[PDB]
Amino acid sequence: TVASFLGLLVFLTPIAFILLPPILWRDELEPCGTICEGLFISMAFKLLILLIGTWALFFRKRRADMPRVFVFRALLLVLIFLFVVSYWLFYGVRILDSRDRNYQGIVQYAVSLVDALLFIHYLAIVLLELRQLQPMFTLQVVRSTDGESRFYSLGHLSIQRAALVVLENYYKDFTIYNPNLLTASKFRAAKHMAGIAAAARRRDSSHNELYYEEAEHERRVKKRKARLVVAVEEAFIHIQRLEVMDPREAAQAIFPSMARALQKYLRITRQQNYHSMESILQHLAFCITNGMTPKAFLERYLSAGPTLQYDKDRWLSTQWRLVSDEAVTNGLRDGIVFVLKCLDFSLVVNVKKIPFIILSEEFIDPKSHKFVLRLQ
Amino acid sequence: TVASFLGLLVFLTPIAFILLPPILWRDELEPCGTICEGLFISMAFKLLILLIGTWALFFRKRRADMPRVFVFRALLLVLIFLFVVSYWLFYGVRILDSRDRNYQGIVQYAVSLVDALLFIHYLAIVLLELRQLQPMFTLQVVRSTDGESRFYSLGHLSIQRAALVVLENYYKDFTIYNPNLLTASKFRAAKHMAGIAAAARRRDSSHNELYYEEAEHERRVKKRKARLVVAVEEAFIHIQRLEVMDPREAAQAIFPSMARALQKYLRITRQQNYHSMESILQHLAFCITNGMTPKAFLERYLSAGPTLQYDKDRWLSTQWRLVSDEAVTNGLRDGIVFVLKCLDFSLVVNVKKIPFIILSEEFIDPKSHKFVLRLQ
Amino acid sequence: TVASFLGLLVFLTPIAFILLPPILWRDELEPCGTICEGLFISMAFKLLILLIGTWALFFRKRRADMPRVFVFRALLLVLIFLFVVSYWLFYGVRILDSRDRNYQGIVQYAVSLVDALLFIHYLAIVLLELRQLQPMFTLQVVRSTDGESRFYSLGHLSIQRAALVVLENYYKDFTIYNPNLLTASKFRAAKHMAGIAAAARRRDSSHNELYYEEAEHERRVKKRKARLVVAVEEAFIHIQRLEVMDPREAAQAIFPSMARALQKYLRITRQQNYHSMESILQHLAFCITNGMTPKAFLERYLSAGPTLQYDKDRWLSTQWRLVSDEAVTNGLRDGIVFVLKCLDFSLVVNVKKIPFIILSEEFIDPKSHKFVLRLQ
Repeated sequence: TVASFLGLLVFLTPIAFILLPPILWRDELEPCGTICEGLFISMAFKLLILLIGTWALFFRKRRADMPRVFVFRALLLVLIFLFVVSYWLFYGVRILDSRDRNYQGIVQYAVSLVDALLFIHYLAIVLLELRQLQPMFTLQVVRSTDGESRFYSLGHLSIQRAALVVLENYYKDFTIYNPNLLTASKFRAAKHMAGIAAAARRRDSSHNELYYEEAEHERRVKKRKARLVVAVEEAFIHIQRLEVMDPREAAQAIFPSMARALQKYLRITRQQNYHSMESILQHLAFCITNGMTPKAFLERYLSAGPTLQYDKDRWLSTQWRLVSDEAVTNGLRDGIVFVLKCLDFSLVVNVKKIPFIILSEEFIDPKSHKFVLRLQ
Repeated sequence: TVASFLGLLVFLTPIAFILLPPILWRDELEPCGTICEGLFISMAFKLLILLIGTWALFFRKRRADMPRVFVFRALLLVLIFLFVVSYWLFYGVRILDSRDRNYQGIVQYAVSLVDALLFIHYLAIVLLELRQLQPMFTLQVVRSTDGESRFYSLGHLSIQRAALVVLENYYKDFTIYNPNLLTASKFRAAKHMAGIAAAARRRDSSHNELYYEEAEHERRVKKRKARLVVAVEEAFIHIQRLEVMDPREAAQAIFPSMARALQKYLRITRQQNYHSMESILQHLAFCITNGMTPKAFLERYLSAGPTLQYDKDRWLSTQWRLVSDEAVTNGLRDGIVFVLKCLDFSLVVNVKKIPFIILSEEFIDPKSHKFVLRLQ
Repeated sequence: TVASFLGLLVFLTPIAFILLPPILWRDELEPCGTICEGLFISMAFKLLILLIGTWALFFRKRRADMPRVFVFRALLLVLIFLFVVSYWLFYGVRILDSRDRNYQGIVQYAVSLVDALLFIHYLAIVLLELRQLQPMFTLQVVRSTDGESRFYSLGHLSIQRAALVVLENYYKDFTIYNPNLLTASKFRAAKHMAGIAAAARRRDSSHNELYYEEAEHERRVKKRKARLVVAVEEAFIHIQRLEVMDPREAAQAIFPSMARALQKYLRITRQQNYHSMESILQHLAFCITNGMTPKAFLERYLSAGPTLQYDKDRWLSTQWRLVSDEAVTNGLRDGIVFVLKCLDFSLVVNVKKIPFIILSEEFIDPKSHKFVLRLQ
């Protein structure tokens, strides 16, 4: 395409530095003999190592769109460009123009090119993968609706790359954003809007409704959970592993005996918008095929679950906004705050530094662990 | 042994390329002088670096037996074999046969060998340790008895290596498989086997036993836990840190005042098969020696605990089976399912891909956070 | 300073090996021509790569004080010292003394120096960052007051570096040490000290106070939590995002309507020593500025929270003591125990080895998942 063509040009540059004196002006070249051929073999093995490493670490599609320019890949592209153009200029001005008759020096120049390309590959993987390993900072990520918070540890990243790592961990650690679990407090606040220090005294002696409503709601959730467990066990017990039928029709056969209890449990825990009937039938046939217990079937539906269990059009990644005060290409430091705003919520992330820890030693004699039975 | 002998041959190959013209046919060699000696010193430092790195990253026992052939170590062994045999053939056909009189070229050939061996070591650690760092995929691992599930993040691994990482995390994250916590549902299902849409209506209006049995069982567990805490505190209070006695006899002295309450708590939570009396005495003497609180002693027994707290003959690793549809040497991709079957359960693992995330920016003026006290 | 001056000397050593024959004794040097100049260009690019990599991975302040000497950095410093002193001795005894007239060999000697310095940098990052990646051991860390325990996975570290990783994870995973949550058991033990097998029988039939005290305390905590949620919602509802006022004065305006309920909740959960009024006002203005819900404000105060949320003078890192039996520079192995003693508690850490896992395969026909509706 584009980058493959430039990679082909960089890969064929040392070979083109080799092949041109045995093509253009053969009648003048001194015989290299056994000096040149071992250099050719070493060049071939180093080009093979470079091709295998380049395929291993750089033949992959990009994974994110970052706001500003990525600094280190730009530095690597400028370095490779100046490097290859400088070698082509030195080959064209001195070697190819004046027709430098010793072929040994041209082969050694090409071997030095292949060596420096190998060290460019090493510097590339150092700048892109090894500087971020040693944990220098910690990050607190708080979602600004339910308050759920996680800590992470990162090295020397930029604000872009740290935000990308936080967004990687969001779909894995945090539960899915449920807007129906939040209206019960907003309706309560708008009910308080219908009607300072002295009023706060009359509030705490005036029969808290919230405790009894939470207790009654937890009792209803546990009762619906118990009836769901009974219905799913007595529904799974109706099929035998061996009329012969595929697992989709077996799921369709055992589903109408568990359907209404599951619908009532999804309504009582406010999860009815995440699970269609086709999703439940696909997961049911999945658990039927793999040979799973009814609790292994129900574990997807009992809890809230993380963001990436669900359908691909329910979680969304193509609209994230990075609110920050400084430039996002700057590295992390102690005491900065940046916000990852989604369409309805936000992840407030603040960074602290891992402190300077001083260790020392004690020399405890191991025979001092002998003691008595006196009343302590 | 075997691999140490081949490593010794690879390490002594450049030195043998050096030493043979100053042994066999000394009377013909031109004087190298100061050109050769700096190359000898650079060769010695590069061999020292190669030996230290080889000891640092490859002198260790293998950790797993994988079903099919490992692809990357086979590629590295084929690469090293073809490399060393090609250099021995080029040394024997051209240099040693024709007796190439310039010793400088032979020393430069050996230095090129040591350089290419260093880049082979670099390519080895790239293929074995650096390609798996960047998280490309996520994995859902569900145990098919109680439904307990974990998410993990992996890079470009094969199905073998991903299964090995899942089995690493199983002994650390998941609680131990307890078959006695599962018979209460199978007996209930077999009781339902003693005797579709209309029958599901009569079930949900017919006095759920499961909720009241769970509530009564939780009350009994909390009462036995309270009496266990009282017994363990009043048992630990009978010894003083200072008849002088070692911690084993102190554990034997304070154990008969906590033994029956611990036995009743292990029976009520169905953990009596995991903890013998000798295990409890060893852990008791451990917590006595290190100076730990009674709750620090009881935390091993209150919860279920992960798989690797227990005895080595209770968790088992020499029988795992990898059920998969495609070849297990293939890399991970989006939407595949593979099963790790143990002797009594299974880990169903399905792989999803981390999505393409698009970040953008907002430019919020920091003086817009000034606002009013009007009724919202 | 000191290390920057030595790094400048190491960086200027190859350039000083280059520049001295074109300064001291110019009248004798043979013309290098086009052989030397490509070596100069390759030398310049390799020095640039070395400088960028050295800045990327070694220009940072040290993060910890370890008890004994660090082995691998000492090995790297001895290696660099012997390397640079050996090249200066070989340059002074042979090249500079005898005035070696071929400048090509001197330039090749300098290029070999730059190559071996690049491999020294590679060996440095291998010994310091890559050997610890592959998980060989697991670690159980138990805090010896409340019993809270975590498992971690580490590679081939020393006891110093493993203790540093455990202390990194302590401020992130473990909740903060609260000494007021521990006196209720010590007062109970001292009450039992006011007054063996037969006495343990009379205890378990004598009205456990602890269960009813825990149930009543949990009821009081839930009631104070409910009134706190009501007070914080009706306090946040009194401001509108738009007299115009900054968020500090908005926090001061809405704080006296939530203050007493928060004070009662911090007293009932024994957290009144961690949160001053200024900390609550700063966090309140933080959540007001970022636009967070009242539950997002309260999540800092509802739970106990990890160690590093709080003030820098509350958690302490400059007094940790490493109690161990063997030398702390030794590597990890299976079955060792070391203790990290803080001023009032201790982390007992014991190390187990990740077991040798044997995988095999099953070949299940995918058409065997067709089955019947017979009564199981």
